[PDB]
Order: sequence, then C-alpha cells, then structure tokens
Amino acid sequence: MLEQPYLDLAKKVLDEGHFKPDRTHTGTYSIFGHQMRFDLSKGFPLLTTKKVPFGLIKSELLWFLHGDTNIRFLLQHRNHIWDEWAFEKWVKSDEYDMTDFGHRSQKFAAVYHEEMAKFDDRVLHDDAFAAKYGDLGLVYGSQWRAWHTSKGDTIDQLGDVIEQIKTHPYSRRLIVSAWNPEDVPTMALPPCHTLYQFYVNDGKLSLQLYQRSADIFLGVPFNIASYALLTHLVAHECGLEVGEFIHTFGDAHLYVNHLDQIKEQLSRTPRPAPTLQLNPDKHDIFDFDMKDIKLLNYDPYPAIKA
Amino acid sequence: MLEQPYLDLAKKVLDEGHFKPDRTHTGTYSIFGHQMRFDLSKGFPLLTTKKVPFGLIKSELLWFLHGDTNIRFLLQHRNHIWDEWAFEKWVKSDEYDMTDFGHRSQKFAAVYHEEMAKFDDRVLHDDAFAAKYGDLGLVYGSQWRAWHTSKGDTIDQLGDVIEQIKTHPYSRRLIVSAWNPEDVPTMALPPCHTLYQFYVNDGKLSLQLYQRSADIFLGVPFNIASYALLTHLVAHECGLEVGEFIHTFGDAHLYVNHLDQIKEQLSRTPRPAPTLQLNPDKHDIFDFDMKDIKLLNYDPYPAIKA
Ligand SMILES: Cc1cccc2c1C(=O)N(c1cc(-c3ccccc3)ccc1O)C2=O
Ligand SMILES: Cc1cccc2c1C(=O)N(c1cc(-c3ccccc3)ccc1O)C2=O
Ligand SMILES: O=c1ccn([C@H]2C[C@H](O)[C@@H](COP(=O)(O)O)O2)c(=O)[nH]1
Ligand SMILES: O=c1ccn([C@H]2C[C@H](O)[C@@H](COP(=O)(O)O)O2)c(=O)[nH]1
Repeated sequence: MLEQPYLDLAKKVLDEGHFKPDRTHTGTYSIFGHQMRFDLSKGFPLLTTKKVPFGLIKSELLWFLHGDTNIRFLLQHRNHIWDEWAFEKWVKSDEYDMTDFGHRSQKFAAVYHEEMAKFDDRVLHDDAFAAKYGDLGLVYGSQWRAWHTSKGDTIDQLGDVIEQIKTHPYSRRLIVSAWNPEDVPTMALPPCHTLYQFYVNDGKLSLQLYQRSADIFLGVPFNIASYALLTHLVAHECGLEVGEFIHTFGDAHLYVNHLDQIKEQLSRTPRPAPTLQLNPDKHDIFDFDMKDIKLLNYDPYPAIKA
Repeated sequence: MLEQPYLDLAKKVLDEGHFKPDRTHTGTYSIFGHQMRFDLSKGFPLLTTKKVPFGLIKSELLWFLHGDTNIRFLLQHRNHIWDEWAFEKWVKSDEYDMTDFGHRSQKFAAVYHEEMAKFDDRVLHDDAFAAKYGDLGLVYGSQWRAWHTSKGDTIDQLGDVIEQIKTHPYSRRLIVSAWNPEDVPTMALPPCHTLYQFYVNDGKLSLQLYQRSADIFLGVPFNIASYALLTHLVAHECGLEVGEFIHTFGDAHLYVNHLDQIKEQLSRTPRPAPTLQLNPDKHDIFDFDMKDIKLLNYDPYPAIKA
C-alpha cells in the first residue's frame, strides 16, 4: 500500500539503526541515506496509520508559496506550528522569565501556554510588533521565493523553476535549494529540507527531496505530505499529471522517547489512501488559498499523543 | 561484488529508462532518483569492468582540494580533462576560427588538437595568459573551499566541515553544497555534483552525494571514484575508518550513442576490486600530492573507446 515505505523506514531504524546522543540528553537511533518512493497516481501519501493534520500542512505550504516568513498568516489559519521559534526570539530580545522554556515545558504549562498566547495575539493585530517579532527571517519562504544575492538583489528560485518546467520539461537543471552556505554557520534553523528537484517523464511531474535530517515520528509524515502537495500544485500549474515523489534522507532518526509510540503504530494496518482535488480553474499556485485544495476520503487511525 | 550497483544502474536504464532529446540532437535514456551503495571496507570502487584512469581522478581531486580553478595544475599532471571549457572560453574572447568545435570535432582533428596544444602550452608558462584564460572561475575548487559571500568575503565550506567532523562527529549538519542560486542562471556548468554530506557511525566515515545529472557511461565511473577517494582522505584526516559511499542521482542518463558500448561492458564479469593505501604520516588532505595516494591490485578489463 502507498504508505509502506514510511512503515519500513520506521522498522529499519529500531531494528538495525545505530545509537548516538544529541544537543539535549535524550538519545537517537538513526540511518544514513535511505530512500522512499510514492507513486502519486495511486493516491495521496497522508498516513492512514496515524491521523496527520492536513489543514496545517496546506496553510504552512501556501505560506512558503507566498514567500512569507511571518507567523501571522499562520495564526490567521489557526496553525501554531512555527510559533515556537518566534516566541523563542522574543524572550531574549532587549524588550522582554521564559528563558529555556524548552527543556522544561513538560513539568507552569499554565503560564507558558498563556505568555505564548500574549505573544500570539499582539503579533495577530499589532503591525509594529509583528514586523519585529512575527518575522522568522530566514526560512522556506525566503530561500524558495526570495533568495538574497551578492549585489543585494533578490531571487525567486521556485518561480524561475516553474517557468522552466513549462519551457524545458526535460532540463536536468530544475533544482531548488534551501541551503545557503552564507547563512548556515549562524542561523536559527539550517533548513532541514535541503534540496529538491523536479523531473518530467512523458506527461508526469516527479520530484525528489534531499532531506539532511528527519525525526521519523514527528517530522516525516508531515514532510511527505507537504512535498506531495508541492508536487501536485506544480503539475497542476504546468498541465502535467503527477509522477513519483521520491524522498531521500541523509540522517533519518528516532529519538529514544518515541520508541513505544512508533511501535504501537507499527501494529496498525494501512487503509485505502485518499485523493486530492484541486480547483481546476486556477493554475497559479502562488495565489492559492485553502478551499482550492480538497482531501477526499481521509480515514486515519487515531492520532498518537507524543 | 562491489561494483554491481554500477552495472545494475546501467541495465535498469536501457531496459526500462525513458526516451527524450537533449541540447544537441542525439537523444537520451534516463531515470529519476536511483541510489547506489558501496561499502568501502570491502575495497575500492574503481571499475574493473572498464579501466578507469585513477591517475587523472586524483590529480583532479587534489586540484579541488587546493581550491584551485586554474587548468595549469591539471596540465602539469598531464590531465586535459577540463581543458575544453577553458579552450572554449578563449576562442570567443575579444583576443582570439575554432567556433563550435564541439558539434564537429569528429569529422580538422589535426588543427584543433594543435590549436588546443597552443592554448595548452601558453597556459603552461605564460602567467598573464593563464590568469585570464587558464582560470575556469566557478567550479568545484571555489564552491568547496572559497564560496563567495554577500558582504564580499570568502568561505571554505569543506574546511569548516572537516573541523566539524573532528568536533561533532554526530552532527546532521555536515554538508557541502556546490549549488549557488546566484551563479546558476548564468554560468558555465551548473555543478553536476550538487551536494554532499558526511555522517559518522561508530568509527566509520560515510558520505552521500546528490548528483542532479549523470552520463552513466562517461561520467559516473569517474564520479564514483572521486567521491570514494574523497571519503577515504577525510576519514584518514579525522582518524576515522571508512563507512559507506552512497550515490544518489536525480537524472541518471545514457545517450543513444553509448547504447552498444555499455552493452558490451555489460557482458563483462567484475574482478576482485582494489585497495587504497595512503601516506600514514600525513593527515592534511589539503597539502596532499600524488605519491601520498596508492592504488593496490587494479586489474581492469580494457578501456572502452567512445
Ligand atoms: C525547537 C526545535 C529543536 C529541534 C528541531 C526543530 C525544532 C523546531 O521548532 N523545528 C521545526 C519543526 C517544524 C515541523 C513542522 C511540521 C511537523 C513537524 C515539525 C517546522 C519548523 C521547525 O522549526 C525543528 O525541526
Ligand atoms: C562540453 C560539455 C557538455 C555537456 C556536459 C559536460 C561538458 C563537459 O566538458 N563536462 C565536464 C565533464 C567532466 C568529466 C570529468 C571526468 C569524467 C567525465 C567528465 C569534468 C568537467 C566538465 O565540465 C560536462 O559534464
Ligand atoms: O520537517 C522537519 C523539520 C525538522 N525535523 C527535525 C529532525 C531533527 O531533529 C532536526 C534537524 O536539525 P538538526 O538536529 O540536525 O540540528 O529537525 C524533521 O524531522 N522534519
Ligand atoms: O562528473 C560528471 C560531470 C558531468 N556529467 C554530465 C552528464 C550531463 O549530460 C551533464 C549535466 O549537465 P546538463 O546536461 O544537465 O545541463 O553533465 C556527468 O555525468 N558526470
């Protein structure tokens, strides 16, 4: 079934993955350079063995697709998935006792979840507060649609690439990179989703993602879904049908905390996977909003608390 | 045997690869996103089913490793493997009838192979002629060891990464990129070897290359060898033993010209693969020269004329 690759990567890690610690003291289990292939023509890669929230993944994807780096858009869609790093960089600004809320968010959750709601609402209406503290700066929206140059101009990689899909479907140069050597040695997040590339194959748009790093429990199921949604939107924009999504990792990992959770999931059997309908009268994935994107027949197993 | 992956990728392309034309009218056969794994501990990945010239591949590798982009070093080692693009950009300089020597190099080979030897020798001793025409500019040596920044400074990615292998073997951030979005829309060669990454696994240095594009006959056997040599040198520099080399492609292709050649090769059986000895008293891969690098037991089948 379409989502087996995800389940096989989960099992290959517990069984034969290697142990090492991390930047907090919790431990991982990992493997270098494992692929996953998902034929998009046989459905859509959202895990039925764990409810994944598609609502968020679209909001967050269209964000990137606007080239915005500002947590607001995310809030006005009820998506607090990037709150944290923004919040982070508001406690240590000269203007703010939530220092290291991370290492002890789980032992006080009545103050944080409230001082995070203060931040959230001031960002939600205060322009001058958003513009300073809502803006993540260097994140998928910039690298994808406004890569900062040398002679201080800006580049829309994804834009150019898309025209280039129209122009020369058969180019081997259809690449988008989130890896800026100049930004990564001092940076919030060195882009986990490193690099992707399109490829066009008698009618079908394919795409392959190079992902330097992956939390197989929390992160990968999401990633799989953005990047297929990404592959659908673009094929749609270019009049192409949908090929394969090909997911390649350097380091794919499980933290020792998630060992039991994933095991349970491993006991679940996949279900017929769903379908994407897209608004067949827009073909400008940049001015897409939520109702242009429809998931049909999503029948997951219960979410797994984590 | 160690080199089977190469033979399987060769067969998977003829059998089930898809047809398309290219930027000259000759045709390809290709497949998106195929991996290759080579355990370096069981030998060294130089094709026994076709003699590959290791002499060149080292010279060309140490070049990159010096961060030079100037064809001279290559010439004083008797390696004309990057001559062509330099020569190219000397015929159309304001100062030079060899215009489009490419599309008809094979129908006059007594004039070219001589006007290419003129270029070659003037570059070999004339400083002011080399500095203008010997310099490729934007190529593996710059991106790897001197990436041009925004505030006009320079970055040695590979350097920093190497210290970082020593420092934090277990980082998931051990990446080197040859893909500069600012340089690729107007450029000689948008780096075919896009991106690579290290990874450290109870003692063993691994490395995985993302290669956007590949001529499976002419290019890949070379590539495989540089990138294992690359993996050996660094492990050696960090006191690590040698893990896996993991070779990932976007578009891997065969041009229709090479269909018979490769078929013949496909009839050959691999042989015990060779061994690398390295000078066990240097550990500074940047000041390596040729005699510090030894291939033991290379027993290839004959080269294949192409
Ligand atoms: C605090 C901390 C520490 C290590 C590693 C990450 C973070 C973190 O906040 N993120 C992150 C996750 C997602 C994300 C989005 C959907 C699903 C799962 C994760 C999106 C943006 C992010 O910056 C990390 O990867
Ligand atoms: C002219 C032209 C046209 C298309 C594509 C390439 C070239 C070309 O000159 N090169 C190239 C090849 C190698 C190389 C090195 C060892 C083995 C095989 C190839 C090294 C540097 C290069 O720029 C192309 O990839
Ligand atoms: O979409 C995402 C985003 C982040 N991560 C996580 C996994 C890693 O723990 C971390 C990568 O950054 P480093 O740990 O390598 O610094 O991000 C994912 O798995 N998927
Ligand atoms: O080490 C190398 C260097 C170059 N190529 C070739 C194959 C492709 O024909 C070309 C890639 O550039 P584009 O054709 O995609 O423009 O370079 C290789 O296979 N291996």
